[PDB]
Amino acid sequence: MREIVHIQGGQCGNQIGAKFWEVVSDEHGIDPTGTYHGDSDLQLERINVYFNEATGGRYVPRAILMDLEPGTMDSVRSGPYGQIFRPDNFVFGQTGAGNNWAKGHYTEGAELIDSVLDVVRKEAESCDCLQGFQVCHSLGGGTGSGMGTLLISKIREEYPDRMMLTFSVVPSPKVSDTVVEPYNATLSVHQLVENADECMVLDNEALYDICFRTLKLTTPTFGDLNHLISAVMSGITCCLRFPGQLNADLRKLAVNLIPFPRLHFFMVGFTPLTSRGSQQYRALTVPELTQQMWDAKNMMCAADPRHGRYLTASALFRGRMSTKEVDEQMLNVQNKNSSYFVEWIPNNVKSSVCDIPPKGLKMSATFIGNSTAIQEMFKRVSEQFTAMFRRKAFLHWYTGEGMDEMEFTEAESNMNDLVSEYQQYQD
Amino acid sequence: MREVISIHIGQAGIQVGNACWELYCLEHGIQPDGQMPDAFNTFFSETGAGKHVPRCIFLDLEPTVVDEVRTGTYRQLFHPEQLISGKEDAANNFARGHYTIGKEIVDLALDRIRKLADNCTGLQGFLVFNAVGGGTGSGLGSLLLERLSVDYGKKSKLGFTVYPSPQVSTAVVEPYNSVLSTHSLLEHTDVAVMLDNEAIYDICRRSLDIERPTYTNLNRLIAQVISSLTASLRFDGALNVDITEFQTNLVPYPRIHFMLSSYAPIISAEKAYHEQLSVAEITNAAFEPASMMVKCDPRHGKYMACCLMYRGDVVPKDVNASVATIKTKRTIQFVDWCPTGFKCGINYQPPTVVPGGDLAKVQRAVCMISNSTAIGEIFSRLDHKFDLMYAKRAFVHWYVGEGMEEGEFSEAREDLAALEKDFEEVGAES
Amino acid sequence: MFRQEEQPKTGVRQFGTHTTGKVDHMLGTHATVRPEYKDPPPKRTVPTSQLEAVRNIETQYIKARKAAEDARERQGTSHLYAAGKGWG
Ligand SMILES: Nc1nc2c(ncn2[C@@H]2O[C@H](COP(=O)(O)OP(=O)(O)OP(=O)(O)O)[C@@H](O)[C@H]2O)c(=O)[nH]1
Ligand SMILES: Nc1nc2c(ncn2[C@@H]2O[C@H](COP(=O)(O)OP(=O)(O)O)[C@@H](O)[C@H]2O)c(=O)[nH]1
Ligand SMILES: [Mg+2]
Repeated sequence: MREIVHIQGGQCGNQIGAKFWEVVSDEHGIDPTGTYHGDSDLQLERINVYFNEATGGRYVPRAILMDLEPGTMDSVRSGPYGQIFRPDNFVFGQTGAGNNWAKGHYTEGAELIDSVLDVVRKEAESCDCLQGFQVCHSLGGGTGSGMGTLLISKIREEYPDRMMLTFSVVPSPKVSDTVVEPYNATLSVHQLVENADECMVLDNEALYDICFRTLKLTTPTFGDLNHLISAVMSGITCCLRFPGQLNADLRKLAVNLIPFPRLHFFMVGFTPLTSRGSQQYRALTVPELTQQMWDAKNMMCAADPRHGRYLTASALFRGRMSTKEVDEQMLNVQNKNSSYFVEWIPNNVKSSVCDIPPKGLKMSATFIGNSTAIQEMFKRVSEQFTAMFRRKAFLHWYTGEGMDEMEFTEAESNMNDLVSEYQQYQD
Repeated sequence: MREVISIHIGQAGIQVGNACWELYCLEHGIQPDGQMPDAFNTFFSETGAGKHVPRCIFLDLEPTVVDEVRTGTYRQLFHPEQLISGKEDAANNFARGHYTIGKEIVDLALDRIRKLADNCTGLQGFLVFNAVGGGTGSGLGSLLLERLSVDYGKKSKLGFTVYPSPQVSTAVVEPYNSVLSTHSLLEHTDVAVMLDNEAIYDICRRSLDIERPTYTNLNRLIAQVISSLTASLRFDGALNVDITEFQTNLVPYPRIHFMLSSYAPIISAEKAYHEQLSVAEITNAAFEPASMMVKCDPRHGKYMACCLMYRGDVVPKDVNASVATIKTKRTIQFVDWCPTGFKCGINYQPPTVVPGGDLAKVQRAVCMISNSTAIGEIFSRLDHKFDLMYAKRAFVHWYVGEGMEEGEFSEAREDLAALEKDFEEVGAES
Repeated sequence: MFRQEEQPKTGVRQFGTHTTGKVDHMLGTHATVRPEYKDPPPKRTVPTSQLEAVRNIETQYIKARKAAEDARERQGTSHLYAAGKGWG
């Protein structure tokens, strides 16, 4: 009776979410036609969490596809598992945001928010009790960053007691994709610190070295990156969809991992990742999962977790396993290196067990880390933002759409306030 | 729907578009008769059944080049009234293309813009083609861009202009026509891409290793960049970039909107088998100073912001792996306040090679359009070319008698000197 | 019940799953790399059998490469420990 409405914004959210529904619907056994052909009875126990039952045995994803260009909608629809969504939920613009935060939040976003809020309320009122909202987007863009954060602000006004997951990628330090990345990112985090209930932080270049160094994959593309993103998405809501020895809904993770209302920026990773040349040499057992779980290079965020102490951690274990040996790995990881954990929170790591593993994997686990080293990621975007805003470069496309320079001085202050409050808890 | 209208002005505009529309019919399989034996909507409008017509206008005051297209191999491709001829040319005079004879034909020019913009559902940009060294390209172009600015607000215009080379130039009054042309194209054109003849001569001399080529080989090689810049509206890719994304990721300031252009794999047919092309290898070749399309050495200035637009089988880490080595290289130097300086765009078709063209089939391609502070040199040289000739008032009585007053040269001189101060000011380290 | 009209196919020129930009080595397997995407073997040491099978005769190059492999095998041999059998 707990359900999640998925919202996908921009080219990043549509591409990630198309792979996300390829993973979840395969995990519940939904073929691309839309009906059910799995061989397990337990998949139909909790199917209303991500699906709406329709006529003829057809299951439609509870997904809302929103952007400002028609290009990504045709890419999602023409791809495999693209015929399962409602054509009514394909809300899209025509002009295009053009990678601009001002265009997506003020001038070409506003005439589409009333269109997408109409189908937000249609999906929510159709289902029983909203567990929360899950949104996947980017922060360097303008189609999903500016417009998506406008949708979060409207949903937070309409539904203030419901949870909110945001899965966002950030501008990378090593390389870059657009030139106006720090302008869009600093404005987006300014709109995410008050509105998002908990934000999982992703980085496309912490995904690449996972794909290259760990997976030993010679040619990783965006399709390979989104599948590693989508694997973690199924891990967060594993206890909702399937029974477990110690269940943990989305709110149980929130109360454990959020010590203070502004420190909800997390980092995530997926534990059983091996190359195909290292499948047979791997002895899959829970101690082997925890060494990869707590490894810094398995984190999907570019911030190194050894540089800051862990405020709170959590693991979403899946599969048949013994609870005390899960527990004694958690007691060990807080005792072998206790300098990496916060002194004034005893028993930092929260554990949960789901009795049903993912398809083709005997044991899996999903980590959520609220490490204070996340301030290194926000300070380098702020380092890029203070450089560009000082010469007022690329600002006339932002100030021509009705957003004067006062918001930029406000957005930089909250970004600098976000890194100062993480820094003092490292002390 | 995404779609863009092209405008071809002047003798160079007709011949560039002659090679440009030769390519576009090939990449979508459109035969020269106009019948195809989804993606064509950005340049071809579906008329009736089995007929496509280009989204262009061919306007030129000299009737000798429009009727060549009318009697050429693309007689059936173009709408007959879509190509606009004229009675007499401007004949290397800015005043004739702006005051005397330009005002008569410009009414017919905007009228076809009505029918092309009303037929198109969502217009996304304008592609204006001209050479400022001539009368029709500069004079009628400034008049046309004046009326398009008042009638279409906030619509992007892409301007592919051909400035004179410091050494290799054809007409004597090209500095006079170029300086007056700047008074319009700064405050009207949103995105301008500068091209130069001798830089393309140098690209043809070494990279294609063809000894004695002509304008037909330039226009075929210019159209590769024109196709690659708008390849995202045509064909799908990992990182689609629209015409409004170059319009915002490349210009830091409203009056700095001139950019270079380059094309990485420029390899002849005989050299293709010996040469190995890699994403790291062509990206290093794309940033070579000899491969620029305008003769300004980029080492003298700093790159403002670059937009690498890729084609073919390029995986998204290899544009990222290539740009990692590019940023570490010391010869390439950015301005200090622009840490992220790259725009990446990856489409999936390899570039369609034309039959009879010297360019070979390449699996990968890069089109790098970059703003840089070295563009002040191509403006300062024409600045030096013009005051030296205007000092004792030569070739002025031709301009004075054709409606233009003497003071417009003084206003255009002051406006161009303001651009010289702007490129120097934006490149200052603080 | 009402008029059935199919919407026109208007869209960007899509590409198949065979392209390098959209190939997914983890497709329907939940974050495990698929078969037929094996790891690159180190140095890609081709055996002499694949060269002899494409040449018509055992040429001098094949004979020299077989001599090199024979020297490698003679270096590997130990004269005290048989392969899978004990001392002597
Ligand atoms: N790159 C390139 N440039 C050309 C080509 N054809 C003409 N040009 C340019 O055109 C300039 C000569 O003046 P034009 O622009 O042709 O004169 P116009 O546009 O016909 O103006 P009017 O003669 O008054 O009608 C030269 O400096 C060339 O740079 C061409 O095929 N390729
Ligand atoms: N994981 C993932 N990230 C992507 C993909 N496509 C783009 N991105 C990221 O999105 C950022 C650029 O955002 P953009 O494409 O402009 O988003 P938009 O403005 O919402 O359309 C880059 O930093 C990329 O790393 C994808 O298919 N998968
Ligand atoms: Mg002429």
